[PDB]
Amino acid sequence: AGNATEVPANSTVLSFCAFAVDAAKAYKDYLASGGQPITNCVKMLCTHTGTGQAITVTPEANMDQESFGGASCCLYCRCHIDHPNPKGFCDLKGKYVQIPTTCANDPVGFTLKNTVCTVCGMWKGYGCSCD
Amino acid sequence: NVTGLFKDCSKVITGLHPTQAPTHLSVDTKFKTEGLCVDIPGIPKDMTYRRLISMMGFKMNYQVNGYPNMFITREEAIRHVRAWIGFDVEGCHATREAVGTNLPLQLGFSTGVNLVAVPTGYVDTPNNTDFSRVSAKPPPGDQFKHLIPLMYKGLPWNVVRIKIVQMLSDTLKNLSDRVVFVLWAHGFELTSMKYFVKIGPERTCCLCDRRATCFSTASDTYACWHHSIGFDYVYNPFMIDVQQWGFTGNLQSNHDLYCQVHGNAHVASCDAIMTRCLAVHECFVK
Ligand SMILES: [Zn+2]
Ligand SMILES: [Zn+2]
Ligand SMILES: [Zn+2]
Ligand SMILES: [Zn+2]
Repeated sequence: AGNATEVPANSTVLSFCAFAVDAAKAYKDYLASGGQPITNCVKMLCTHTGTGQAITVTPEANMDQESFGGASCCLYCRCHIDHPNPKGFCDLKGKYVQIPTTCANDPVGFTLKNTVCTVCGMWKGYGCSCD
Repeated sequence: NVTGLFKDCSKVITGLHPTQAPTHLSVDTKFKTEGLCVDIPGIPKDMTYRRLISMMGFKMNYQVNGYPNMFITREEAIRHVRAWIGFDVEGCHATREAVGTNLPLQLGFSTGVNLVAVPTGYVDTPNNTDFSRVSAKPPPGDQFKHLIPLMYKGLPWNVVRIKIVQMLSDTLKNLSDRVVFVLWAHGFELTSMKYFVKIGPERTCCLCDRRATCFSTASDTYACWHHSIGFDYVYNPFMIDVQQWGFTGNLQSNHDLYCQVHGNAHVASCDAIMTRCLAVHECFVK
């Protein structure tokens, strides 16, 4: 009964992060000890002619990005654990997230370590036009 | 191919919208094409769902520098016999809005304590995971009839985990710097530990120099067994599955080979008592 969501290659990392006091730190440490990034994310086909904004209603990848389903790039969604916002709600689930192609092998790690600029809507260090 | 860890136990026939699915597998088939997924104009997200996610199938085989491993060898367990706490959980089954997973109901320990929890599960929603009461029932069958009255005697998990920490602390503070849970067929006990165990690097107590055995979500602090009053999580426990030592057949038949003083009272604490007792006879007697 029921429908699987996960694949065996993610069992170790998801179990570790689901039990961790500090899930973001656990994922960072897991990778530093040689673990493989979380796979089985929701990667989109698109036209690569989008705005390049980080978090969007529909896929918005430019030629330097890939578009993913937002929940699938969120460690807290993937592990089914509490989110760190004040009210415990997610800013990725229900949106698409654009990830630089150079980091698309590890979308979850990318979102954990990076910040969206609230002025221009692009990732700090990966498109933000503000300086 | 697939695992049962985080299986979606809802009865919703379709999968999720690409923005809401945790995984590619969980996206509905209508969005899947050409090896990946597409956004479909005019096909909306689902803004009201509640999908129960199963916690059966954890695998604690991580190897991460500075994080102790939870499962220990027989030889290490023997050195820590004074830390041994037998542990067993009797479950109830998800029903109604979900089916396909086991929820902790009666948590039993070799101290003789049984704690009863409200049936509680991890429900994915459009905004988060909601750790919440879920519909449940005891398994059918005469051997499970004693669970029927417990369905109405459960405590919320925030209360249950405080009581677990207090019991372990009272029992172990003058016996060990750790706990070793002694298990028989550990899968569901490991699932149940998700409700009251956290892990991380080794830490020390907020109030002395001992290793931390407990964690508080109220203050993000760590304590040993002497200083854990009010703490809600067990931190970096250890554990071992006695069933893996070569026995065949059920727990009771193997326990009874060595011991006549623990008649089977058919309750979680009695399984926990038998498990620790069997382990002690196997390793320390004759
Ligand atoms: Zn999330
Ligand atoms: Zn900017
Ligand atoms: Zn202390
Ligand atoms: Zn006995």
